[PDB]
Amino acid sequence: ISHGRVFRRLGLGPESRIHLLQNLLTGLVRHERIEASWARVDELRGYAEKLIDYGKLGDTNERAMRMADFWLTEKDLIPKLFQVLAPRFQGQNGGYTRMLQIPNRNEQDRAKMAVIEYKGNCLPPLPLPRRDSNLTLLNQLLQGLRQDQEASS
Amino acid sequence: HGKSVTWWDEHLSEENVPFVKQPGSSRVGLIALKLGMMPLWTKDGQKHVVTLLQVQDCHVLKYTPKENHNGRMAALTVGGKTVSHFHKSASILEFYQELGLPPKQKVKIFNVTENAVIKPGTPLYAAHFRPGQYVDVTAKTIGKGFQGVMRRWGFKGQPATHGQTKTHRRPGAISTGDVARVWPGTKMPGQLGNIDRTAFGLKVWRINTKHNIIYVNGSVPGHKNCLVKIKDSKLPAYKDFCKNLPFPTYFPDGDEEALPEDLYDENVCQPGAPSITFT
Amino acid sequence: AAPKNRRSIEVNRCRRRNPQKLIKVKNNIDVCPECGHLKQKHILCGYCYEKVRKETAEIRRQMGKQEGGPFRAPTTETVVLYSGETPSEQDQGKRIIERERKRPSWFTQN
Amino acid sequence: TARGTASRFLTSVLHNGLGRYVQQLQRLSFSLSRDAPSSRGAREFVEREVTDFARRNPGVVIYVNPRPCCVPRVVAEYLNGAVREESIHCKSVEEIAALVQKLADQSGLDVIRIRKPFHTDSPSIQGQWHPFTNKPTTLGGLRPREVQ
Amino acid sequence: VKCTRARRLKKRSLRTLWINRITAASQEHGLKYPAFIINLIKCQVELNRKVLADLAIYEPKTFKSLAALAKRRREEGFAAALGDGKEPDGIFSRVVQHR
Amino acid sequence: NTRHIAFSGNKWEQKVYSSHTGYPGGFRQVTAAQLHQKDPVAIVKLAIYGMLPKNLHRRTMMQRLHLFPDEDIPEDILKNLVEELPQPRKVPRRLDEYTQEEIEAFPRVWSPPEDYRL
RNA sequence: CGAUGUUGGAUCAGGACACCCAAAUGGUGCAACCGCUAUUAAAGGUUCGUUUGUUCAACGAUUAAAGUCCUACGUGAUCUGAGUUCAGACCGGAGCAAUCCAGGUCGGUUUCUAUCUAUUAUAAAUUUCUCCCAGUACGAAAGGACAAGAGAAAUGGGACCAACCUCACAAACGCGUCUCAGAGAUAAUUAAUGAUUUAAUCUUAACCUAAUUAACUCAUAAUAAAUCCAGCCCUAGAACAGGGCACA
RNA sequence: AACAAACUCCUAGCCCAAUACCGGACUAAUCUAUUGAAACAUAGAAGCAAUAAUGUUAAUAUGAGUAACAAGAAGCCUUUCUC
Ligand SMILES: Nc1nc2c(ncn2[C@@H]2O[C@H](COP(=O)(O)O)[C@@H](O)[C@H]2O)c(=O)[nH]1
Ligand SMILES: [Mg+2]
Ligand SMILES: [Mg+2]
Ligand SMILES: [Mg+2]
Ligand SMILES: [Mg+2]
Ligand SMILES: [Mg+2]
Ligand SMILES: [Mg+2]
Ligand SMILES: [Mg+2]
Ligand SMILES: [Mg+2]
Ligand SMILES: [Mg+2]
Ligand SMILES: [Mg+2]
Ligand SMILES: [Mg+2]
Ligand SMILES: [Mg+2]
Ligand SMILES: [Mg+2]
Ligand SMILES: [Mg+2]
Ligand SMILES: [Mg+2]
Ligand SMILES: [Mg+2]
Ligand SMILES: [Mg+2]
Ligand SMILES: [Mg+2]
Ligand SMILES: [Mg+2]
Ligand SMILES: [Mg+2]
Ligand SMILES: [Mg+2]
Ligand SMILES: [Mg+2]
Ligand SMILES: [Mg+2]
Ligand SMILES: [Mg+2]
Ligand SMILES: [Mg+2]
Ligand SMILES: [Mg+2]
Ligand SMILES: [Mg+2]
Ligand SMILES: [Mg+2]
Ligand SMILES: [Mg+2]
Ligand SMILES: [Mg+2]
Ligand SMILES: [Mg+2]
Ligand SMILES: [Mg+2]
Ligand SMILES: [Mg+2]
Ligand SMILES: [Mg+2]
Ligand SMILES: [Mg+2]
Ligand SMILES: [Mg+2]
Ligand SMILES: [Mg+2]
Ligand SMILES: [Mg+2]
Ligand SMILES: [Mg+2]
Ligand SMILES: [Mg+2]
Ligand SMILES: [Mg+2]
Ligand SMILES: [Mg+2]
Ligand SMILES: [Mg+2]
Ligand SMILES: [Mg+2]
Ligand SMILES: [Mg+2]
Ligand SMILES: [Zn+2]
Repeated sequence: ISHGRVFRRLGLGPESRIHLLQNLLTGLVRHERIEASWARVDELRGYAEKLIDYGKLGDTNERAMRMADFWLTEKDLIPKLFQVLAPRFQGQNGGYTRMLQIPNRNEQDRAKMAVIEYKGNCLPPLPLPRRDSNLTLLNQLLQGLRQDQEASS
Repeated sequence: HGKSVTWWDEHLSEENVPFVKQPGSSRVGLIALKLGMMPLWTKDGQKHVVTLLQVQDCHVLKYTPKENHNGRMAALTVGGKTVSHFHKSASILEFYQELGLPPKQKVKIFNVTENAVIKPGTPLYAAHFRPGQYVDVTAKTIGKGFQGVMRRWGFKGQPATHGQTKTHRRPGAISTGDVARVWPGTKMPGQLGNIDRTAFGLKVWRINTKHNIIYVNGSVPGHKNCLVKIKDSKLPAYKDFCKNLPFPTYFPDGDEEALPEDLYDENVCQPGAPSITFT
Repeated sequence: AAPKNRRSIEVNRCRRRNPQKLIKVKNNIDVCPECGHLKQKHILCGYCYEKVRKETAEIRRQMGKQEGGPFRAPTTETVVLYSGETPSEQDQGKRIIERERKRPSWFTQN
Repeated sequence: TARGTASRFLTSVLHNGLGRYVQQLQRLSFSLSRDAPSSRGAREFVEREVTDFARRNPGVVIYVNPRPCCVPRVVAEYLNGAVREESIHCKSVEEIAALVQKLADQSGLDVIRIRKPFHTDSPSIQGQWHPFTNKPTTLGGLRPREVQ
Repeated sequence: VKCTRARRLKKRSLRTLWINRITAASQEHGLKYPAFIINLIKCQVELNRKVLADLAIYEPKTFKSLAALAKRRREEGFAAALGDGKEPDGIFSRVVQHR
Repeated sequence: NTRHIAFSGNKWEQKVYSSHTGYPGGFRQVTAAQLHQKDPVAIVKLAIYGMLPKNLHRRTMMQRLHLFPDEDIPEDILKNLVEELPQPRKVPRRLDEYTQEEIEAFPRVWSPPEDYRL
């Protein structure tokens, strides 16, 4: 029975799961856009969201300093986080990262892939799923309803 | 024609998505939501447990006559909590468009005598139940999936340490040597939990008017935040308790006086109480 | 346990041609509006993501060329410019990534 | 085996023998040899009986072909269009005469199982049984529980 | 082997079918099959059950005449039995010899 | 008129109808009186169902059988009818259906004494 | 005999009644309570320990009782191997010896990946123990009731985490909590009316009757709105299915 | 009464069941002696006929796409992280 379980089984146990997600978070912090399996990236998204919230607490906060020391295993990334990522994310509360589904790997595994990235990264944009324009037929027909609702008030 | 699949959010643009988003008679039962559980205390000092059943949106949907449903009692159709338009089916939205109400989650059928019929499209409230009464509660129980025979039926297992090899949870012998088969009534591992069960004879202690919350005594089958089918008790000892109830149904408009906020049974220790002492 | 009799080809055909063991059709195949290739509706286009991945690999290689150490990371923000472009006043104070090829149609200035 | 082979009804083609009898055998072609010992019965049949058979049956055409063949054959073709091979290899003269007479007395249809040993057209003289041919009529044509 | 044995049983099966058909078409006239058979034989009419079923299927008036003959012979035999005498000999109880 | 069925002799209490539901302890032997009390068409349905030959046409030919407990037939069925078969048993009438002409026509067998009480 | 693997237990039990308990009665050398027999009824139960490999058996504490059997004296393609039933070894005895034992003791490999049949959850309770009945009925006293009514528990079925406990996941879990039912029907046995047999007499004589066990059915409860299903979540789930994705 | 055989009649015949053993008439496929030359005849010879030996060799099926096997992570691709 898996009722009320939010953490999925990864690696060789809980410690190995924490270490693999630590490696993924270190790579995401260093490169600002990484691709991996869909489940590992989906687990990584919450860690990457709360890491920005811990970096928001300031450089002088000892708990955040030790959290970043443990989780960012390459020691150059802690000044990089506290002087790049935390000043850049100030206004928005929880919109730090983007998760998108990459097509399956060309290796024989045919695993389901996802790419994770941060906002404002210095990289070319991913081919985001664009909505229809407002000149499209259904959008124009609904803008007619919107105009008649504005004319009714 | 190899037509592709579509949904409501496919062809909508970001400027239009928030635009789219913007003596022998029987009574009528309710559909509620199991909120949680609370302690409660009585004036003799004992402690009971109440399950919280919140009515959020309860409306009678359609009425099936006596001769077209069962031949003894008519059928009244009651819907549950209100869900989205976009994820329901076309015929369901068409019949609810003719009815006049937004889509409901669960749809249930109640057996109701002809003198207790309610015109369809009528809302219902928790003051339909009065403090001090006995109710029957029907719900889908907590689904435990494909469970073994030890958890599903309660069989004693084989010992663990005394040499037994690959045996510790298996049922063992399932049938008899002569009959050369296994009986249809044999207890065997399989699906456990996702079935419709009814608890009988649950006592109501308190009705909360504004949030429409019924407090029932004991355990309600099913997990928290599901939809729960509530009716009166069909036990033989509680047959004739219909007389002191508001029995067309509860009408808040016809009374034209306000009910109290919290309606209690006379044995309940209130939150506002003299902090009872003995003598 | 050992089988008692050989399964015949009629029963084998019934087992192996049953519709739950067949490959189901996919109705979410759509054409990409940019390149005209094929993609699923909930999945990014492989051709477009290959372009983005190759440009990202080129950018990452050329910025790893500028820094000679594995343990040296930028203290400030990074900006990228192509041939025929100059860093802006709001882009000053940030490290500069120069590339010789022309700026793509998909990649904006910002 | 009836379930293994095909079946046909008893049928006379062109309604033979009704107005007049027409011998439906058209031709025989014998393929024999002058040298082989297996063609001996065919050779003696050619010497004695073929001319008398031709006098008895003026409606058939008899061809004789002495060619260097090992197995003597006779091929009978009918008015229906049917062709039938027969092997006359190493048989006595009376056996050959019996075989030719049996081929002459046949109609030419396919020799398979006959479903029924009779054929009839219009068998429904003086009516045919239907469930109402013996049930008496009720006054007014009434149903048993219908009231008028 | 089943072909030869079912060829043997074919005559019995077809005979049983003929008896069922004669029983049906005789009970349709309100006369039982054994009474119909023995009273048709007692009039020196020797038709086998194949052609009797054939008359029963394709020949309703002729089978009605045969059933009437059998019923008349049955009533004549019952009358001659209850008479207890040799002097009354009926019109259909007379016995015709070969010539 | 399936409800008005009659058994010769004591078959109403002696004759049983039995079935098994498959589960252990699921053997039901119901007396014919109780079975006719519960389901009136069950007796005639099981009699025809047992008497019909045991081939696969059996289910198909009970699909053409219609059984009604009393004289309440649908009109679509009523307009389909052709003829009514005669009943196989001549129903005996009681004393009250006999007319007084038949009562005085039947001779008196014996002469009772006048001093007796009936 | 080109193999039908054997005792006891572990798990699961199906059935019969020649019934141990529970229930309805008849006779008693039946005053009451204990008893002894006889009839009907198999929906449900029939305990925990010491010794022995034990089935049995003895004993300790109990219970409403600790039933007799069939099921390859059920069940080893679910298990156990203590004994039997291999190969090693002692003691008593027989045999000159090798060896022998319904004569004892230590130790002694228990395979299988399921092809086919079969099967893989609807309910509508049961039994004890207290208080009254009352120390009333019945009795010379010792003794000592049945029925009716209030309560508690336990067993079994179905469920659930407000608290305790397991608990370093929001959950699962018990050691914790909640609920558990009306009508008809009967077998044996008592009666009312009344003929053959104008008395009587419960009737394989009718007519209407009652008093009455367990089953068994049915009131009653559950399911019981057809064709949007790409993706995401789920207290829903092996896969497939199922419920949500407008509030916020 | 009826329905009901390998019994018995009817119409034709090539005119009466069988294990171990015994007798007889034919004949499938080769070689040879003479015929024959769209593949046969009369004779002389045998390595002279396979639905069966847990038969031998070879290829296939069923069990079965079942049991079972493996490469730590990211990236600038051989540079850093976790054991
Ligand atoms: N000794 C003997 N055995 C016979 C005789 N007839 C038949 N048998 C035996 O019977 C068996 C065959 O019987 P069937 O299967 O032919 O009825 C064989 O064992 C065969 O040897 C006989 O006459 N004498
Ligand atoms: Mg794993
Ligand atoms: Mg679940
Ligand atoms: Mg255990
Ligand atoms: Mg072991
Ligand atoms: Mg183990
Ligand atoms: Mg083992
Ligand atoms: Mg069997
Ligand atoms: Mg014959
Ligand atoms: Mg043996
Ligand atoms: Mg064998
Ligand atoms: Mg049992
Ligand atoms: Mg007792
Ligand atoms: Mg008994
Ligand atoms: Mg029992
Ligand atoms: Mg023990
Ligand atoms: Mg055994
Ligand atoms: Mg025995
Ligand atoms: Mg025995
Ligand atoms: Mg054993
Ligand atoms: Mg084993
Ligand atoms: Mg076994
Ligand atoms: Mg030993
Ligand atoms: Mg040892
Ligand atoms: Mg297994
Ligand atoms: Mg299977
Ligand atoms: Mg008492
Ligand atoms: Mg006293
Ligand atoms: Mg319980
Ligand atoms: Mg009297
Ligand atoms: Mg008396
Ligand atoms: Mg029911
Ligand atoms: Mg759904
Ligand atoms: Mg015969
Ligand atoms: Mg013979
Ligand atoms: Mg013999
Ligand atoms: Mg030869
Ligand atoms: Mg050979
Ligand atoms: Mg061969
Ligand atoms: Mg083998
Ligand atoms: Mg072989
Ligand atoms: Mg295969
Ligand atoms: Mg696979
Ligand atoms: Mg398998
Ligand atoms: Mg596997
Ligand atoms: Mg490995
Ligand atoms: Zn594209």
